[PDB]
Amino acid sequence: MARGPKKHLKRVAAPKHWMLDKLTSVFAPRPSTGPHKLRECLPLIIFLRNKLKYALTGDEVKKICMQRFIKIDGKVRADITYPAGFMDVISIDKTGENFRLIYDTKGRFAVHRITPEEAKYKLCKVRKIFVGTKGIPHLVTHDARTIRYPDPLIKMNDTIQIDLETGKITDFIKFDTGNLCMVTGGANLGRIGVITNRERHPGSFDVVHVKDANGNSFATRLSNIFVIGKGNKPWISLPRGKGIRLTIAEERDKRLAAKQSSG
Amino acid sequence: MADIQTERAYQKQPTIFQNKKRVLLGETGKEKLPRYYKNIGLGFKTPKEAIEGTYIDKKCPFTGNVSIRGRILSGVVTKMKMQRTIVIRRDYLHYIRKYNRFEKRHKNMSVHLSPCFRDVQIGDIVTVGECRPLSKTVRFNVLKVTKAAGTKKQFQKF
Amino acid sequence: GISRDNWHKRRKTGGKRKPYHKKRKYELGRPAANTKIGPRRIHTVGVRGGNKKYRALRLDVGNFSWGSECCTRKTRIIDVVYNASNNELVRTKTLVKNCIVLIDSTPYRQWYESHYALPLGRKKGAKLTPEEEEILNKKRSKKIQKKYDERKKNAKISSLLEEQFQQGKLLACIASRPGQCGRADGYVLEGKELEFYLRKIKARKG
Amino acid sequence: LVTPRVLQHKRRRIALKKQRTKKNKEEAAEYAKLLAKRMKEAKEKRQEQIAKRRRLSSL
RNA sequence: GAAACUGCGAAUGGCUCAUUAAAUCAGUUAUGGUUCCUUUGGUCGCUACUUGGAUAACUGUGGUAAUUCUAGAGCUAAUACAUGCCGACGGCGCUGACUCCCUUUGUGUGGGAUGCGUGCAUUUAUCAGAUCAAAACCAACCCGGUCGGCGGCUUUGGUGACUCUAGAUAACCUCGGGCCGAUCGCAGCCCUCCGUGGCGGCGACGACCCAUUCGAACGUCUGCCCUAUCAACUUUCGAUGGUAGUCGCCGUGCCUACCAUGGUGACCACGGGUGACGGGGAAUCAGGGUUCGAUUCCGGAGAGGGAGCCUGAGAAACGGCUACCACAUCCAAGGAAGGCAGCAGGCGCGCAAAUUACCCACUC
RNA sequence: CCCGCCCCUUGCCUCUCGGCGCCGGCCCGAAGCGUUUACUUUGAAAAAAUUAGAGUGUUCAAAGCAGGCCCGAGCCGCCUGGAUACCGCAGCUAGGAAUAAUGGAAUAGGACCGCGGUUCUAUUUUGUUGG
Ligand SMILES: [Mg+2]
Ligand SMILES: [Mg+2]
Ligand SMILES: [Mg+2]
Ligand SMILES: [Mg+2]
Ligand SMILES: [Mg+2]
Ligand SMILES: [Mg+2]
Ligand SMILES: [Mg+2]
Ligand SMILES: [Mg+2]
Ligand SMILES: [Mg+2]
Ligand SMILES: [Mg+2]
Ligand SMILES: [Mg+2]
Ligand SMILES: [Mg+2]
Ligand SMILES: [Mg+2]
Ligand SMILES: [Mg+2]
Ligand SMILES: [Mg+2]
Ligand SMILES: [Mg+2]
Ligand SMILES: [Mg+2]
Ligand SMILES: [Mg+2]
Ligand SMILES: [Mg+2]
Ligand SMILES: [Mg+2]
Ligand SMILES: [Mg+2]
Ligand SMILES: [Mg+2]
Ligand SMILES: [Mg+2]
Ligand SMILES: [Mg+2]
Ligand SMILES: [Mg+2]
Ligand SMILES: [Mg+2]
Ligand SMILES: [Mg+2]
Ligand SMILES: [Mg+2]
Ligand SMILES: [Mg+2]
Ligand SMILES: [Mg+2]
Ligand SMILES: [Mg+2]
Ligand SMILES: [Mg+2]
Ligand SMILES: [Mg+2]
Ligand SMILES: [Mg+2]
Ligand SMILES: [Mg+2]
Ligand SMILES: [Mg+2]
Ligand SMILES: [Mg+2]
Ligand SMILES: [Mg+2]
Ligand SMILES: [Mg+2]
Ligand SMILES: [Mg+2]
Ligand SMILES: [Mg+2]
Ligand SMILES: [Mg+2]
Repeated sequence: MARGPKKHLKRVAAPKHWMLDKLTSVFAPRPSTGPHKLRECLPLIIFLRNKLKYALTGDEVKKICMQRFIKIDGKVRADITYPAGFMDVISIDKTGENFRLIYDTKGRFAVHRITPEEAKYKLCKVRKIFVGTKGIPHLVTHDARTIRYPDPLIKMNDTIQIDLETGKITDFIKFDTGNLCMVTGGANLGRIGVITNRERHPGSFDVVHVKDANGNSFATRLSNIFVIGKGNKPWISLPRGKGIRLTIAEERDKRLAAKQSSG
Repeated sequence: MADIQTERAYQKQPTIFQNKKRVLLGETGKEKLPRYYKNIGLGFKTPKEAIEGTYIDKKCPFTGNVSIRGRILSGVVTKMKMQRTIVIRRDYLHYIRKYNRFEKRHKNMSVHLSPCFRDVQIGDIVTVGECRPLSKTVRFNVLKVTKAAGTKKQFQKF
Repeated sequence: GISRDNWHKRRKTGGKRKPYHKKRKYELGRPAANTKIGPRRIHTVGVRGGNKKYRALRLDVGNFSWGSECCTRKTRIIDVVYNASNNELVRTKTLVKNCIVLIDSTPYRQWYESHYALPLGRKKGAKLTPEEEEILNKKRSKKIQKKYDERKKNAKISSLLEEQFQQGKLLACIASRPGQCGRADGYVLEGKELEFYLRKIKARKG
Repeated sequence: LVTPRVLQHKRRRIALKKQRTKKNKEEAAEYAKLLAKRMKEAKEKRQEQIAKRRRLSSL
């Protein structure tokens, strides 16, 4: 039945934040192996043909990618199922536009055009700090990158801003109570706030509290916290809404009172 | 414990060496044999009878080669008839939903008791940790023995 | 073929269990090596993932060590004396981990006499006249006090070990699995291990 | 058959190893600089500790 | 640019529900007890201006009733098969001919040829794994300075926890049986100089190791339909535990040798039945419930029935191979060939279920 | 019916290193936690589809995830959604202390720097290396 690895993905089993239909067909892109996990990524074909409407079928996105137009983190990706993920930078210089994949408020990626001067660095969360042969310190970030010789005062869960062209860690933020952060998993997928607490359970799943810019509090696991600023000051540019998560009642009030129908 | 060599091979702790040294560093009081032991963590304290006393148990948590991780359960001792192995019973209640009522159930566990503990007898309460498969039907190790209940170990004058 | 699965066993209650599937490959056989002593032959098995694995047959040379001295040399394996698991593994001279073997003891003698400038167990001295007293009583005025008198005091090999060096053999324990690596390494017995194994050997045979 | 392009390939293949060695050299140099920089702040922490230790051990 | 060698895929998808009752499966956790083609990121220096012979296709002669049968003869290649240097070491430690002041010497002093080993990966052994609370004599030493003694330093990383990671020492090498490029494509520059001495970018491919991704496997806690006209079951034909090993990717009676006599049960063990694959779910429903789930998503199992293997990162694979059993096809009777529970279609069974159609335009 | 006073009302502590008062000195939060449980409230973590449910004139509905505007086309466009709930039992987490379990010193020992005796010893400073 299953003697080896699988290579198909059914449309009904694909992640839900891809916001796919159910009548096009039985199958889904099935992102190829990459630096981001399968359930937490966003393939190139879905970002180009579904959210940007640049293409209309799979052939069109294939022949858009086969012209060396799309650059993910500086390098030119030719695959149409490459798993782009959190805090990535897309660049299409034929039209002069850059994006940044970040969860907006409702647990899905947004379209978040940024200035070309901001599409040079990216923030990365440290997952591992080990020592190699001859006592050389290494890093491992949330997107599989490995850095040799980091300054010996960066530890786990800290954030490092790296130059996209050279690697070469530039600056870093420390995991401490008072630092801006965005939640990247669970139920609060997208909300932004300050830490103010870190509960510790030796042996399993140390939980962390957060309190956003309106006095609302919510907790998560330490595995889903992402420090993105020193405090009340983001280092990357925030999307529209800024991870506030206004309730359904306030949603309805603002959608009705503003009468957001058209221009 | 005067002679712990009872099987057909020399029992000795690994990572411990019988070294080159002079005459009369001790003819009795320093017999040149240190003790390997580790702390389990999670707040459990290594008993002094594992640090002082001598025995060879590779499957002991405090001196042997085994790592405690995962779940931590507890129970009462029901049988001590195997070598370094005891049988403990865990009772619980199972809630049926049709009726709004519970029912009594029980599970048995074979668990490993290090020679570090020498006071255990049927009726004690025992904490356990989760280890790799240690035999066909053993996956847990006794971390702590306690008996602080009625009809105590003996007359209460402590 | 041969299988290491758990599902042919009775469950803890003593009840049978029925199979649900045919034998897999991640549950394999590959019969035993049964390493004898003789000129080297080594076969190679392809295992899960690639990762060739050397199965030895008829090894005759090992890499043994003397831990008091921190002196390890290549040596020849002569015979097997004790085996804690079975007794038919000494009748057939099959060489497994934690076996008790006799080795040649010569390179340790060479290193000792060279390092300490002092003899091992020797009966009489005539062979030392053309050679060997050349090494042991080297004709030099520099060093031969200051260095070798700091080598002395320490050069006190125990009774059993210096008794070993007379018959030309030692007693060693294998600490590597020749069936998996193809090497027969180990360490020479000393102290209480030596006493225990010597008493066991003396008590078993004869 | 030997052709200028084969020798060009070989030249490339040697220059790559040369570049790698230069990279390793200068990276190790810079990191040793930064580590020596951190040791001074570590010394400063230790001396502050000892100073306040003697301060509070006065009385 | 046919053919053929080479590389990769064919272990996905599709189909069906026979087996299966703490088994599968579901929620929950663990690999600090394992393997992982590929992707992304790190690593790449202790005859050489380029080595060897030998098979396809192709040419030509054939054999058999017969097949995706194949033999003999003549050529020719590699990123197939097989060898194998060059550079840049100006590389430290152990040795110790000798050699220099005053204490001969020992030791307080300073050079030193000579030789040996000297990258990562494997195997065994060993060492260290650093900072606690203060003073008094005696033998020798640094500094605040002096020719008998007073104040004053002690130094990778991480985990709840490792016999972890990194370091030092002594050896080992598995070769035919680790690595350190004899490989292919685009477009260019200076010559104490006349094509070579030189050097310059961009790719493709390949590759030891680590991490990441996609997983796989083995484990923890809890959860199951009917049955007592099933009350005791299990055990040299391993049953429960202990010590040493074999084997395995690894933990483990997984298997062997030697010991102990254990383990489960009225809280239903053990045995039997199921027209039983599990679940997400479906019908009905005041509140509670009852019945169904072969079936499009997740997991498992199988390819007529059992069994055994090759290649491979991954298979006990059946659109692979080898046997036995049951069927059944061709034969020139010597021999050869088979597996629709894939899509259509046909026979049989039944109360009971569709076309031997068109297309890769969509989804992949 | 959150702060604290008749004895206590998170509260006893024991010190210690990290940032916090003030005129070398003065002090509370930080470390254990209230014998434990069941129970109850709350957080975390649990594929989609289906089910309930928000928006949307498929011509209506079953469905589906769409869609809405303004320019003579002279914008080489703009706005906006693809919510939310439920997901038992078992496991994780923090408040509550009624109800129901379980336990404490009767031949005692709780407590205070109370001491007395014997006995093991950590290895820091007396600068360092050692008797
Ligand atoms: Mg399949
Ligand atoms: Mg794909
Ligand atoms: Mg089966
Ligand atoms: Mg491999
Ligand atoms: Mg061509
Ligand atoms: Mg491939
Ligand atoms: Mg293949
Ligand atoms: Mg069908
Ligand atoms: Mg049954
Ligand atoms: Mg279970
Ligand atoms: Mg599950
Ligand atoms: Mg499970
Ligand atoms: Mg790579
Ligand atoms: Mg030929
Ligand atoms: Mg055993
Ligand atoms: Mg074992
Ligand atoms: Mg019995
Ligand atoms: Mg049964
Ligand atoms: Mg049955
Ligand atoms: Mg059935
Ligand atoms: Mg059913
Ligand atoms: Mg109802
Ligand atoms: Mg089903
Ligand atoms: Mg059926
Ligand atoms: Mg069907
Ligand atoms: Mg599963
Ligand atoms: Mg199968
Ligand atoms: Mg059939
Ligand atoms: Mg392959
Ligand atoms: Mg088969
Ligand atoms: Mg198939
Ligand atoms: Mg075939
Ligand atoms: Mg078929
Ligand atoms: Mg059919
Ligand atoms: Mg009919
Ligand atoms: Mg019909
Ligand atoms: Mg019909
Ligand atoms: Mg197509
Ligand atoms: Mg609906
Ligand atoms: Mg509707
Ligand atoms: Mg619950
Ligand atoms: Mg509670």
